[PDB]
Amino acid sequence: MAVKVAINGFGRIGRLAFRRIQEVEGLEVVAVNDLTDDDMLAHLLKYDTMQGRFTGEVEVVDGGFRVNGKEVKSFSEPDASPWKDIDVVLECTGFYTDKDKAQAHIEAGAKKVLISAPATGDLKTIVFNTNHQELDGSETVVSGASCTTNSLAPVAKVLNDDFGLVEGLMTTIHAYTGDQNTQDAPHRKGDKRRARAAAENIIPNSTGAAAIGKVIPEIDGKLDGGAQRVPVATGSLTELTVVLEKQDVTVEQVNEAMKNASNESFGYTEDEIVSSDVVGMTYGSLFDATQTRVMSVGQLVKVAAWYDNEMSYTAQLVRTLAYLAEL
Amino acid sequence: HSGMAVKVAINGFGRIGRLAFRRIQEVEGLEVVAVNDLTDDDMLAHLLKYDTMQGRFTGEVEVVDGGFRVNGKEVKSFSEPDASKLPWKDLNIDVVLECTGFYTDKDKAQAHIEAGAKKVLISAPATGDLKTIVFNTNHQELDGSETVVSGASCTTNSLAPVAKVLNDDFGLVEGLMTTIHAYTGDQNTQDAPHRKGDKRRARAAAENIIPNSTGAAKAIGKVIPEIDGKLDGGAQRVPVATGSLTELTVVLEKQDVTVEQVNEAMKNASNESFGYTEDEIVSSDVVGMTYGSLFDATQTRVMSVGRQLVKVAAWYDNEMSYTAQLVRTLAYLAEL
Amino acid sequence: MAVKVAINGFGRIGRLAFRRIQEVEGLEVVAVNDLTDDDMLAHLLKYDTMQGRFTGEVEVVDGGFRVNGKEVKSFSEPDASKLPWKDLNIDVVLECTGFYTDKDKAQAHIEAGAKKVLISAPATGDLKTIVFNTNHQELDGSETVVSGASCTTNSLAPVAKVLNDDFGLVEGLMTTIHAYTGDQNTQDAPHRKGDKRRARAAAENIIPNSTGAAKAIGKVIPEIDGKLDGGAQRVPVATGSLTELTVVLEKQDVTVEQVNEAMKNASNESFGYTEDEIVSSDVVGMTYGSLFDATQTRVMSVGDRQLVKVAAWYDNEMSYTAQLVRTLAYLAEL
Amino acid sequence: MAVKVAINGFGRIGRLAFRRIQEVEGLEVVAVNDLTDDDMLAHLLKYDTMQGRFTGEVEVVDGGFRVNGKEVKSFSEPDASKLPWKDLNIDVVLECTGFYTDKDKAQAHIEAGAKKVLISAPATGDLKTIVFNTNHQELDGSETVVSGASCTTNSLAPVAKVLNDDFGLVEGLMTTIHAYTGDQNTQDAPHRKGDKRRARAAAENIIPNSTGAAKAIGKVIPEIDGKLDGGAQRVPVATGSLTELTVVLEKQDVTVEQVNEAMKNASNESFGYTEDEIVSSDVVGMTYGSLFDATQTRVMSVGDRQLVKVAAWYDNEMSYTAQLVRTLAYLAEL
Repeated sequence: MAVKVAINGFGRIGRLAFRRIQEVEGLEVVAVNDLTDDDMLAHLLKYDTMQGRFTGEVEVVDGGFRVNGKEVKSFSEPDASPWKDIDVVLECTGFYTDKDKAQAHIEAGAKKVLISAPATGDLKTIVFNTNHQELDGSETVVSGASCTTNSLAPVAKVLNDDFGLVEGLMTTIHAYTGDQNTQDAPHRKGDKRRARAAAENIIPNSTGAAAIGKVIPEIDGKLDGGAQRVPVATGSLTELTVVLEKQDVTVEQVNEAMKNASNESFGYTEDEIVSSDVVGMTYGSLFDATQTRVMSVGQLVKVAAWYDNEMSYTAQLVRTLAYLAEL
Repeated sequence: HSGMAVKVAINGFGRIGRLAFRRIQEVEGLEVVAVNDLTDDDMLAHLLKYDTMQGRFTGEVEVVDGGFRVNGKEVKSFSEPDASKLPWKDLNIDVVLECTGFYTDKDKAQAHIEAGAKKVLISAPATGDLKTIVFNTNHQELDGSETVVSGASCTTNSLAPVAKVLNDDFGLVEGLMTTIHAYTGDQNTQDAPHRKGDKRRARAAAENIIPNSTGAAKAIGKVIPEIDGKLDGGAQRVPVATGSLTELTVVLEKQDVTVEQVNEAMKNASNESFGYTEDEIVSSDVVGMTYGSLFDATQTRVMSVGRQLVKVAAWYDNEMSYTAQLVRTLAYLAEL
Repeated sequence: MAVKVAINGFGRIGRLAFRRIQEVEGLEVVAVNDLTDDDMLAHLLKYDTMQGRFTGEVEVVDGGFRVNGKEVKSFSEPDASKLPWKDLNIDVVLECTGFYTDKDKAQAHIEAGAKKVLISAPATGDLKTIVFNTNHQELDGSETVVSGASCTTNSLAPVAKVLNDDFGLVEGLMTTIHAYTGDQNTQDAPHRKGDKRRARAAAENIIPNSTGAAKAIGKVIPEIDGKLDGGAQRVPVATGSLTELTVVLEKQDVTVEQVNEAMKNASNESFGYTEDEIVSSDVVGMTYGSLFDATQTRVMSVGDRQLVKVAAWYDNEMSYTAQLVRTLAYLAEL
Repeated sequence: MAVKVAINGFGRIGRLAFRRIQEVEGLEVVAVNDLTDDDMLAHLLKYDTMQGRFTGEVEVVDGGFRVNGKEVKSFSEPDASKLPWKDLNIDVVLECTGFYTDKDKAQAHIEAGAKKVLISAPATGDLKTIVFNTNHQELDGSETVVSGASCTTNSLAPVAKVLNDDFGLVEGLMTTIHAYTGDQNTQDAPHRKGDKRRARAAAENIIPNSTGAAKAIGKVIPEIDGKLDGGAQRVPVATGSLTELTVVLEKQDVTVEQVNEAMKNASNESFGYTEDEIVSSDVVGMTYGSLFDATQTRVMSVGDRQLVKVAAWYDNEMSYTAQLVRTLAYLAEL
């Protein structure tokens, strides 16, 4: 009733968007596509290890399930012919990370696709409250960027706008994700590092986030970095070390600039929080003023922002979805 | 060893498959000539070389044309979902170590035989009318004419030598088991759909106590016929990457027992498969051990009720303990 | 009567009882004792790894800290006999340090000027051990020291009671698979009680452990005294625990559903029921003292007998704490 | 030439130093001081969660303490200076309690009649700070109190030395992703040493934390004094850590392989080199003080000043311990 959504892939992101959508007025879910029975889908929506119990009546039917009395239709699998009989699709499989690949939901019936991942090809990449006003309403396929990109973009925008961003290096200390292995095991993408026991290791990994030029064109090329995946099930931290144009910067100046640009996607804190404190939060990024460092030898600037790589990213995606569907 | 050798093929190069491979390198004599799994050589070689719980493989692993070389010996590798296309006939495989978890059935494992392997040893409990073997409890029920054989489970290997002693020395009336078990690779990293419809095993493995069914106690009569139907129980999966505990609480015929008699009777049954300790150890102290079961004398108590009951507990490395037992049974079984 | 509560030892139970007492009209925490500064106390009340952010204003004022405008006095006095409890008109101390778990020893608080002590753990001596909604009406209000029992005892008692009342309990064996606690060690190190197993890295081991919950169940349910035994394994989850109980019942041909139904039918503010296949993290933050899991019910033959296994989840933190504050309020009301 | 050692504080570092010393010819332990009984000490030397079983006979036979037949004396004396050092046959006391991390404070061991103290931690006052194979040749044998630096400093120093010697170091930022340690708490709970972040459940959080390693690097490598800064994130692995370093260098046109090759060319027993894509648990038990990981080198170039990123692994237990025992042996040749 206002904005109708199909979710393809009822994984961590798919389920959290479902929950998120239940708290956002004007947005509904009408269909869910995944390869598993309804009972399993209902069960995994109801119970969440990190995010807690879904408050709300879930009960299973044949062609889907009921949530608070609203039926949701359930389907199965990828490409070839499943929506002929939606306002926007949330692509969540992690297997349409490409433009012509995600050109399949279009053929299938739905107006717009919001891809819950970075994607290749000729599409806009959107971080909400950094560059959503770039959306004009004619797009068929849109990337919602990554979790790390949504943590980094508002921070990078301020640094550039206020002090001039010359260059920067990032490290993200990142919760382990579902595409990592439980035990040491062959990995599908040939990543020898993600093949390892997720909850027992510090695992170095690549990330595309630092592709920031797709969200903030004016700093394209200026950033790089990577990830270290560690044994927390959700909640992550992005450290950013930069050279700035404006050479006489102080800790409080950077902190004040961050505070001044806060909004519902970009929070600010001066408390001495740890990763589990950000679990379930709805800012896409939470700037941590306690971690700001300026390094002078006659400057390098370091900053850190927290994000729940689940709910932070999800909240941002549902915001982009809503803005995409008021189109 | 060449044409000489007892040729082992490993199907499924997971935790059990790689550990079996390591054991076989150690033991020597028999040769892993082929490995099948659906991934490239570089991944296989890397995962053999580095191991989160079990430590660095000592010895040279290098990626060559047909597969990989371990300490100069070429191992052939294949990427094949259907095991009946496997070139077992061409390589004259003697035993396929079936470790994929997808062929845990007498009939199903026959695919390997069609492909040309003489014998299959399944690294898990299996249905139907096959022999289920715990080394040093019942490996001698084998005669060398079997084509498909089960190596039982990790839990069953921890339990059987304990149960045997209780029955032989005191008479087992009835008993309850709980195994607090390390999480396994078929469990999910994050909350997601499980491959076999299991809602519990569907949950984040490293963040939950997860109730789980095990056949170990009910199917103990496959290994120890004289106590068929006398045990039951289940499992809880918990956030340790390996290392497991079996608790067993039993009623004995002798109603005049002591902690000392029980511990003494366990002690005097020790072998390579059944260890004994008197130290208050924890799960991480059994990582990498090659006993199939380690009896922990510090946990024995004699309780009364209304009725004398006896509680005992045995540690196992559900990985290396099981694997050591499997390779013992494999060595015994290439034959006749 | 807004009854005045002092909390001694502002650890996991301490802080959680504080959060619960916010939702109880006519209980107000006026003092907190722990050996640390105000800033640390206020921070740890605000942020909680497993239980989530405290909603409401916490601010460090000069003499202690303010929660939603109400001042809470703080002290860091290691010797409980020295606390200014007379001076502050304390009715009841929630004794949560783990160092006064004895009737005579908890008397120190009475010495200090407090009227009653409720100990957040099993205790020895001449006092009552109370599991709310199983035996709290043993309290007549003349008690000066009371034990709130254990987390495990609270999970087990309503289950045991139903088995006994409806089927007759002959004997029973319990295992609790238990979250690791604060008195456990981060790394291998010496342990206060001399426990060589609690000495070990808590988040890296299955750790066998003694519990009195099954043996001392006769303190809470006299009619089954001596009928249960069992132990615990501490495992690497930060909170959320399970109690398995296997028993012999004085009733023939009992089905899984018949046991399940009798549990459901006894359900109240302390005893919940579920028919979903949940896991430990699903009970984090729940306020039932025990949650019966109908999906883990089995009826097995072991040799000419039927053994019935049941399982009950508890959040060894919030479940216990909810039970404790119920008992605290009941005691206050009398 | 058979160096005799007293270990004060039989914690992680103390026990590992004990073990390490059993593999090093010419060095032996004669006394251990900690506040706990022999049985607990023997038990914790025998079994180790991360480092594995101690091979070798440990017995509390006869209410004493024996390792492979050699008796080790144990004391339970919290008053360092009340220790029997002026009796007893010592060459060096290893101070591992974390409570004497100051030149004057560590003098208690000397007043007790001791001769030399080696502190297993950073320390204040007028003493030399030593990272073996970076600045040990600064030791002349006349020092009474010496600091063995930190785990992080030992991982960082050989990396920083090569960057400076070969490329010129202008400035640099460090982050160490660090295993949690035993002074961290198991459950959110007040920390005595009131760190609001180390107060939090160690195995369930990413915990930001200060380290002196970058700022105090000038104590080990004087020519780069003031050129480095950074901090730590404590994460849920029980041991094994990583140090990332991002630097501006003097030699502007540097490449990944050049930095890598320079690192390789400086390797020795304290400083290792790897080109495999390993993870933390692969360094558990290793005896290099620092292991350079060539797979993680990054050069960032936009036509300003180049940023170079490098990472070195360390087992914050055994790496540090191996370095400490090398410094112990060396101090004891001079």
